Amino acid sequence: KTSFGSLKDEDRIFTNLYGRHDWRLKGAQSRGDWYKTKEILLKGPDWILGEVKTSGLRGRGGAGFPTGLKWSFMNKPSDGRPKYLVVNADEGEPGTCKDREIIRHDPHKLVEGCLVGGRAMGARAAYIYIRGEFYNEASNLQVAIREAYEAGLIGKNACGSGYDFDVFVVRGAGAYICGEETALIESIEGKQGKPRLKPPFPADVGVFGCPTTVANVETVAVSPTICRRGGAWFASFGRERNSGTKLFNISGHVNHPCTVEEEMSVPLKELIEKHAGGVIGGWDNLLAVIPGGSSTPLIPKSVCETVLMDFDALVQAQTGLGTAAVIVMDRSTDIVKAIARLIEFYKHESCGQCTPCREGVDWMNKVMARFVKGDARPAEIDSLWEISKQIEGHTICALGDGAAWPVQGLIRHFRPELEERMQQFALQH
Amino acid sequence: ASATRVIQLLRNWASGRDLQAKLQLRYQEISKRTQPPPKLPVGPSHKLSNNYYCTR
Ligand SMILES: Cc1cc2nc3c(=O)[nH]c(=O)nc-3n(C[C@H](O)[C@H](O)[C@H](O)COP(=O)(O)O)c2cc1C
Repeated sequence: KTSFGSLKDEDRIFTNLYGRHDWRLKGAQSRGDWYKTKEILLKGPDWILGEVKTSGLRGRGGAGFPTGLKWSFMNKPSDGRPKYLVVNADEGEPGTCKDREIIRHDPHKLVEGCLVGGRAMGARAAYIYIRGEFYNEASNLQVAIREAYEAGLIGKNACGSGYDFDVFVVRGAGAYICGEETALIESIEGKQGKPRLKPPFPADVGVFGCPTTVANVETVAVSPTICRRGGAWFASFGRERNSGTKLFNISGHVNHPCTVEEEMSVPLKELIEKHAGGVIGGWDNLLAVIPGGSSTPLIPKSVCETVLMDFDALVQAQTGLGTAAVIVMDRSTDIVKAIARLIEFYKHESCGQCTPCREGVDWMNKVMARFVKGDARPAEIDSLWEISKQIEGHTICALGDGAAWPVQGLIRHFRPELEERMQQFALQH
Repeated sequence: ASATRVIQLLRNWASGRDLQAKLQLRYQEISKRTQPPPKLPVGPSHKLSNNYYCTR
């Protein structure tokens, strides 16, 4: 295949994204969920892992790690300790609302994914860590899990496969850092949401000190469809090594903000102009777009003109795919103000454990506020770049990288605006 | 100096030079004892970027 970016509704994994059908067990079964789940589990963990690997599935959390090998990391003989699967439903990245729709409108797909993943990794149960603000979504997920228990789909002898598996929902408490896998594990264990230091990896020491695997809601919910329809079918969509169907959140200055399950490697301009009505005022009024939420550096209109929405293409574009949250800013946007607000968000959502994160994020927040006011000097832009580089790579979690990257992108793509605003501030005084 | 012309001529002849020109005593050519405040410059390492100590 050469050109991507046109997915047919027959191939969309999530057929109830907009909640236009029933979100309960009857609706899910009518939409194809829970079909031949017993056979999938009876295939064996190796078969499920092979299907996931062949599908070319990569992490939808934002890291983009190969899902198949990550899950096969847990495929080891038991050492006398239980094994768990943890589903990351925190969804704290700004602009990211894809897991909210999955939980609210397609909950049984997530439960079936938890069961399949736990069978593949030999996990005893599944702790779903939903955001604390997501209370109605948590209620919907609990109702779906209750229906699954009543039908015998999960619990003792799940779907008649002879595999014992439980699904637990643990609500959050309001920390974005709890989206981090190790921080999420710490939050589940009842401590502060402070990320752990690797090694040990969760595949060896995780929740409660047991082997564990943290995975995104989308990454887990797409697993039953991958197993049923086949790994080759899933790999058929998108560029090589960027295969699959991805959920996209299109927010910011767009005519019709929404969320659509397009094919991976879809052109950014095609995605924006087709499912969202384009930029407010036309494509000739697009200042910059953040492709992967907030932790991904922005790209200007020139880059947005011809760029594919996949991991590798965005990596080459000096940014990342992340959670595929497309924040769109028109040319009436104070880009410096927006980046300063993102840095303030990272300041307010910092665990405060590692010295670079705790100190430098606040330092960059103050510097960015002064840049917004223009109350600085042109020599401080390179200083801020050096501060961001000192933060990046020297922290425990990737929140340091996720706070340095927006500053680096802004400095790389809009330094003349910063210098011009500094000139304006200097002239006025 | 407060020396009369006769005394100055005698002094110059005895010395053999024009002493009234390069007087050793200081009267007014000295710098003022209340100078304006200065502003000293910073060194070559007073920069906010590309200044890691390992390079210097
Ligand atoms: C600051 C920060 C916030 C994160 N937030 C989320 C999140 O909201 N949802 C998510 O799935 N992963 C999030 N992650 C990534 C997780 O640490 C973890 O890698 C991911 O949940 C697993 O992705 P995967 O198993 O699908 O590959 C975050 C990471 C960091 C550093």
